[PDB]
Amino acid sequence: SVFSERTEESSAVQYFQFYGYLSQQQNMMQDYVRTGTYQRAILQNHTDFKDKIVLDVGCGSGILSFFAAQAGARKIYAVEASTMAQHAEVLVKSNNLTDRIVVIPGKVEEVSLPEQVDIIISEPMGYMLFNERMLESYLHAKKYLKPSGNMFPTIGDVHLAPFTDEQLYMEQFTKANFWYQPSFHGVDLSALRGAAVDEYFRQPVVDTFDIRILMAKSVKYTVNFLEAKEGDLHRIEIPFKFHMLHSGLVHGLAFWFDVAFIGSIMTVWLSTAPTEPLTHWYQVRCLFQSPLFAKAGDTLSGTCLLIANKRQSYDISIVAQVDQTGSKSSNLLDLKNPFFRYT
Amino acid sequence: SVFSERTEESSAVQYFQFYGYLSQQQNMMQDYVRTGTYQRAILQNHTDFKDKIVLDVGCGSGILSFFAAQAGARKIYAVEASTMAQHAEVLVKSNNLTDRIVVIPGKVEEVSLPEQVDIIISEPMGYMLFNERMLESYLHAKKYLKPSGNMFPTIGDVHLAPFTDEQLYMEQFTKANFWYQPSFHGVDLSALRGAAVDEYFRQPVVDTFDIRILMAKSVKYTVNFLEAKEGDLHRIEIPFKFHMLHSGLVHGLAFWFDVAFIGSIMTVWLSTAPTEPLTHWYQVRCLFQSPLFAKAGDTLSGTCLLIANKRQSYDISIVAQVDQTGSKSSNLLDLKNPFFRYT
Amino acid sequence: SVFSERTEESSAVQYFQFYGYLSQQQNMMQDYVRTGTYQRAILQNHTDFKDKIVLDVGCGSGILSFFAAQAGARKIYAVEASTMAQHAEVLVKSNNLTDRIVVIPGKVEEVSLPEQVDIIISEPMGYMLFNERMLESYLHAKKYLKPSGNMFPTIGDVHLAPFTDEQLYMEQFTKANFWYQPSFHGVDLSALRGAAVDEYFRQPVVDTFDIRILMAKSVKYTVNFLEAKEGDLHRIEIPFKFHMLHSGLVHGLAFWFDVAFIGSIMTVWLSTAPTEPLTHWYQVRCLFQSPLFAKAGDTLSGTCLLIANKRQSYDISIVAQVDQTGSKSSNLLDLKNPFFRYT
Amino acid sequence: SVFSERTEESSAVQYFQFYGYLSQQQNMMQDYVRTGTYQRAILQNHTDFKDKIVLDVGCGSGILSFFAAQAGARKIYAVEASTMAQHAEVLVKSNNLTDRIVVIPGKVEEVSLPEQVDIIISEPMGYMLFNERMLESYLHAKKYLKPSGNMFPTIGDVHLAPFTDEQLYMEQFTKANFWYQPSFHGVDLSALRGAAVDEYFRQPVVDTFDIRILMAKSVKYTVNFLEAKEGDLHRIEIPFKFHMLHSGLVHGLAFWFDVAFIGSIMTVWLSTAPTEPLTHWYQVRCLFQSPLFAKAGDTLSGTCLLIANKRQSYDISIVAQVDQTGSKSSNLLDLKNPFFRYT
Ligand SMILES: CNCCN1CCC(c2ccc3[nH]c(-c4ccccc4OC)c(F)c3c2)CC1
Ligand SMILES: CNCCN1CCC(c2ccc3[nH]c(-c4ccccc4OC)c(F)c3c2)CC1
Ligand SMILES: CNCCN1CCC(c2ccc3[nH]c(-c4ccccc4OC)c(F)c3c2)CC1
Ligand SMILES: CNCCN1CCC(c2ccc3[nH]c(-c4ccccc4OC)c(F)c3c2)CC1
Ligand SMILES: Nc1ncnc2c1ncn2[C@@H]1O[C@H](C[C@@H](N)CC[C@H](N)C(=O)O)[C@@H](O)[C@H]1O
Ligand SMILES: Nc1ncnc2c1ncn2[C@@H]1O[C@H](C[C@@H](N)CC[C@H](N)C(=O)O)[C@@H](O)[C@H]1O
Ligand SMILES: Nc1ncnc2c1ncn2[C@@H]1O[C@H](C[C@@H](N)CC[C@H](N)C(=O)O)[C@@H](O)[C@H]1O
Ligand SMILES: Nc1ncnc2c1ncn2[C@@H]1O[C@H](C[C@@H](N)CC[C@H](N)C(=O)O)[C@@H](O)[C@H]1O
Repeated sequence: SVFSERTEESSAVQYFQFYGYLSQQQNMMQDYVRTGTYQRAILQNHTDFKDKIVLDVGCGSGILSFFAAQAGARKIYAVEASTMAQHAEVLVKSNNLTDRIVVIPGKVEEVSLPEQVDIIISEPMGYMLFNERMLESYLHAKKYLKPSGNMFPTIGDVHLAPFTDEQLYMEQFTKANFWYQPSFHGVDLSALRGAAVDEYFRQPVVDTFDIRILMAKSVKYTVNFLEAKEGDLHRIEIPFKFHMLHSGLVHGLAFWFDVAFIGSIMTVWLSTAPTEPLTHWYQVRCLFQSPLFAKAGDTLSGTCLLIANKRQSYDISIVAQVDQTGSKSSNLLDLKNPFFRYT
Repeated sequence: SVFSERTEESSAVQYFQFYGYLSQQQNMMQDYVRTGTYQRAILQNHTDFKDKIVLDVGCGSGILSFFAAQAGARKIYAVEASTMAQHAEVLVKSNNLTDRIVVIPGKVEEVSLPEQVDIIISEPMGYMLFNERMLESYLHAKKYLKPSGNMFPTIGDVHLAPFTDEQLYMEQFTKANFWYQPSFHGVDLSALRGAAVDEYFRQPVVDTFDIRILMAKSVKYTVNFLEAKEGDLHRIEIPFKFHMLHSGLVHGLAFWFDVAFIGSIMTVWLSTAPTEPLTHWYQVRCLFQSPLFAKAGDTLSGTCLLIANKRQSYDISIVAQVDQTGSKSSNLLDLKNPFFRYT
Repeated sequence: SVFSERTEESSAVQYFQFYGYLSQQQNMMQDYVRTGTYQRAILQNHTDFKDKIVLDVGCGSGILSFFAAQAGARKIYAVEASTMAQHAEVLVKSNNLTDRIVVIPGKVEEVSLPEQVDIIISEPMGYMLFNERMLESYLHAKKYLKPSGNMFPTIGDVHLAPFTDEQLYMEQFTKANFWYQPSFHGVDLSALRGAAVDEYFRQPVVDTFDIRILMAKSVKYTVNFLEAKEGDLHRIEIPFKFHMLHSGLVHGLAFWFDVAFIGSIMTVWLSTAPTEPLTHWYQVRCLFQSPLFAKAGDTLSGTCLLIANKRQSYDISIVAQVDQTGSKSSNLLDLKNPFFRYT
Repeated sequence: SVFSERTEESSAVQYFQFYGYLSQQQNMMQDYVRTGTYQRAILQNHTDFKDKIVLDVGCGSGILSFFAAQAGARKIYAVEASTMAQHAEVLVKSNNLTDRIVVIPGKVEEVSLPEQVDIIISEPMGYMLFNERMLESYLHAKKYLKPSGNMFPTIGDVHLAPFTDEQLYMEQFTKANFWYQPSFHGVDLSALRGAAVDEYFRQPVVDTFDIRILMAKSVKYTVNFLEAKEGDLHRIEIPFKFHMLHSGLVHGLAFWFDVAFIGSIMTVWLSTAPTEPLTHWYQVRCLFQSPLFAKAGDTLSGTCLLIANKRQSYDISIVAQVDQTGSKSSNLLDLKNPFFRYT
């Protein structure tokens, strides 16, 4: 299928195994900012659902389909590829909605829907928005979308901003320097030290932080889900030019994302920004092995390039330079393999 | 090969991917009880290594091979299936031991050794000793062992003992009762509560605990690595009959393990027992979904059956009864998916 | 002379220039622990001075000769090589002691005394006791000492103890990692990092610290000034074996020293130990480029070798290992270029 | 050579020993105003470098030669007399510029260049501009300059202005009054008080200050490096006539300096003025022996005479008088021995 061609088996097996756990579904459900904003977006745009045909891509427990039902949808196809599909079905019966919600087990790239739909709803966002590559399945699902059908969410904004955080940098750096020691139990590791630093700084750091650590206004990259094609997400190039508001060491870029549900009655935003209340997405920071020094008023420019891989994630390339000194930093980060720092 | 036949391709990819991270090797290296006891066991039995031919099964960073070198081995074949084999080679050069340590990339079931060896060393122990099924690879490797060659470690003891821990027990329900609510954003979740309970109880719990929770002297199950065959580990039946030292509710069995390096000069023990300083193996507890009441002097009898699966782990069956009352409990856990509870 | 033989005339120029400043004399005089203890040692041992002939080696302002005069000496030869000799003479006249204190300009190795003395007094101690190599001039002066004449101070103890101090280690490390950066104004410095780390870690660090950072009881090395010869100080080998009292990272050895004035009436001690009030000698710490890990109960053994150079200082060699793991550290330091960190 | 003849070899040893430390090169490199302005001056005047032959006098780490290389120079001879030359060579190789930057170990007065150059670059400025007498080596290098070749920097301005700083003046006596006590542990020290005072006053003070202590617009003395000869710097007479903008006690003269890189495209200024951000040159203050009352509108006139010595520095003679009042003072200062007072 489109899905298996882009996905290593051993990756897909881990992936849907993970979403097969009630405890992981619960973890998403309990993100109240997440779950309550989806519900508001759907219920306050009830005219977008009343008597409509809906597709829920990756329905998990079914929770968004129940919201579509609460908003008056006529029929909701809830597609789910993990064994969580069987639990969703149980909930549909115990909630007496068998006449309106139809669970369809399988990958949205591989199942058959009986008819085209008025609106697709999903929660396909990973870390940094793009992790997991589920946004492609969401876009793929537009093959079932009627002309001028809507998408909920409708657009996604990824934000990047340079940050300073010596304590985080040193913390990762101290980790790598285990492999600097010349006599670990009589053994000289130091020859692997470079490869260690590379491996640790490959990991994006997932947690939250104070906005005070940000040294410039964020740059925004927007994906419009109504318009984008799957292939748009195979290679994502995000150019940036920051105007430094503070002097200091730039330790890397911080990422977060917002999505907007652009309904007929109103637009509702769900934000994972550090100025907003914390969600289970936290935020993400990619460190530089070698931080850049900049002065307030310098411009920091470069590119963040995300290249999709068959492990349902991205290889991240970040090149940045302080234009005023030509100090340049190059980094590649493996998004599939984040360091979850949050405590 | 023997390995590819007992192991799903996708489990193996994830498995050797995991050991490909320097950070994971580092995690094992930094277990000081682990690493220092291996070094002591080897160096204090130097006559077992002096001018010998050695096989290191799953050498990882190479660390144990270097200990064999420090003890005077003539030649060490260090076999390693993950990409960590490349880093090990780097260390062997930078430590100027290319004349004595030979790294051989691949699974010990699939590579060729040039010659038979005097002694096999390995650290193949998972959670509960048996997890990961690397003990089978260690046993398999005996095809390269000279007659009367030795094995380091030489034997492994798994210990089981009943525990009482009301807090751990009730945690499971407090978690699952997330689903016991008639209107979570309007949805009645309650029909999934039993499944959520089942799901948590299927997970063995990894962490340590005060030995005061133990209710009877442990029972011991021993694997002699000089003698055992691979197939002995496909189905491990561990009968038990505990004589209750304390009165209370038994909530499950706790597991830990020791290995002994029985050398020519001395026997060295590595223990992960809760009476001993903590190691990165912690201990493991499997809950009964129905506790059992035993008074001091009663006997709690039953069987712990471990059935190897192709996910490199075991399905655990525990049946237990209080002989004096006849009340019974029986539980299934998946050792491939432990709950890591330690903080 | 013996002095110009062992000293670059260059070094000796700067050295006596330095002591030619009243402000530097003032700096030693104002060390109240230093100056008050000398005065106590001399005045409380007044029988060792009453009607005696005294030599003051390197009299500076003259201060110690005045103490000898206060204790009743008959005649004091006050030898001083810097231009400070002229100011000393001024003080002798204005204090009306021309009949008892006789200033003699010159190096003690190069002047002529009219007669042999009953007692030599001096304050010849540098950082780590030995810096400046003035202890050799003090020993050299014994050519003027009558049989069974005394020396004040009489003995010196150097103390060594291992310490942990991650903040100091990182401070120094962070300095050297400047030479780690790949694009400093567009220039890759990283080739020089090894050499930068070598340079920074050669610098002994002078300042004080809480004794909480010491990980074992100090080892003591004693020089008995009555007995030692000049040449004994050319190459000082200090073997050590620390029984670790705390687990953690050993970042280096800390050094301090005591001298004793063993008089006829009492023995007075001048200590620069970190348990004692601060002197202008502070304490000295030699850092390892990579700390050694150790456990309480381990022994840390090795050698501190001091080799005198013609810059009036020492090249310091420290080799240490953790006996239990064979973990080893070798370091070379440059006592003639200490980093004065105190503030 | 010219260098040896004007320099005591022990001063030279000490001098090039100092620049042999990576930490000292680092200290200049990290002065961002210094290093960034040199880089701007060179890169913004790239036509002055593109395909040119360049001489870097005293290249240190090589940093300026790399800027010349970034601006497109064809060939750069980087001359360096300290052992830093060896580290510069390492950087030239690791930055793959061996085809364009040629390191030449030795004094610029003593080496041979293969050819004449289009432009000399250097950072030869000491405290008060002239300290270290490296400006003469810079001028001496013009023997290798093609006709109408350029010099970067092209001119230097020394600025002098009178300051009032009652606290700084009084601090000299407060320090010297240490000596003014009749019984310091029994000794009358007071006879040395005048010598202490003289000693402190001979030291120019290095630190920065609030510009409000300045009493008059600075007077400027200019060296045009394109025109000046070495000999011009042996005796530098700087007359001054300050038009007092403020009434009060004048305690001395403050010094700072600017240099200009007059390129084909633009002129870039590096300033160490107290109105500008701090550099590692700070500013320099010389006290009068007695303060002079001046009214705003009065004129304070006299001469600052700098006489080069063989310690690579200057004896400074300052004579000043308030023209309207006849009131007069002076001082003699030794620039080799400045007092570093900043914190
Ligand atoms: C789509 N909505 C997700 C909402 N939310 C769920 C929980 C969190 C999360 C974070 C990292 C992850 N890696 C894989 C994965 C597991 C196996 C194989 C490949 C994988 O990703 C590349 C995941 F499922 C996964 C889920 C954060 C995001
Ligand atoms: C043999 N010596 C290891 C010593 N030590 C290493 C770190 C710890 C550990 C714990 C659980 C694990 N599951 C898998 C796994 C990963 C992928 C697929 C299946 C897996 O297990 C069934 C692991 F590697 C793994 C490693 C505890 C034991
Ligand atoms: C003998 N009593 C000393 C008392 N006390 C005085 C002040 C302190 C001190 C510290 C380091 C020093 N290096 C040189 C030096 C200066 C020039 C040339 C070589 C040098 O040392 C290797 C010094 F004078 C000197 C003095 C600490 C000790
Ligand atoms: C040429 N550009 C230098 C830029 N910058 C470097 C660091 C600072 C500085 C200040 C005083 C100094 N005296 C000697 C010296 C050392 C030995 C012998 C005689 C000496 O001075 C006359 C120095 F190196 C030296 C360097 C301030 C200036
Ligand atoms: N190609 C795919 N086909 C079907 N389901 C998928 C696919 N990719 C991911 N999923 C499911 O999408 C879900 C992602 C969750 N973030 C959302 C769950 C649910 N919509 C909620 O809002 O709680 C998981 O249940 C996945 O197993
Ligand atoms: N069948 C196998 N063939 C080769 N290596 C294996 C096999 N199974 C596991 N390994 C490796 O064995 C190692 C197991 C570790 N517990 C030991 C690492 C290392 N010997 C140490 O003591 O630090 C991992 O690096 C695995 O990739
Ligand atoms: N070989 C030498 N001959 C004469 N004086 C020396 C020699 N070496 C060092 N000195 C002087 O000894 C003094 C050392 C000071 N620590 C002591 C000064 C004085 N005794 C006091 O206690 O205040 C300085 O004045 C040195 O210049
Ligand atoms: N006559 C001389 N010949 C060669 N190098 C000299 C001479 N005089 C001084 N130097 C060097 O000039 C350098 C002075 C520094 N201000 C400049 C270093 C470097 N070009 C930079 O700008 O970072 C030191 O490295 C000195 O050793």
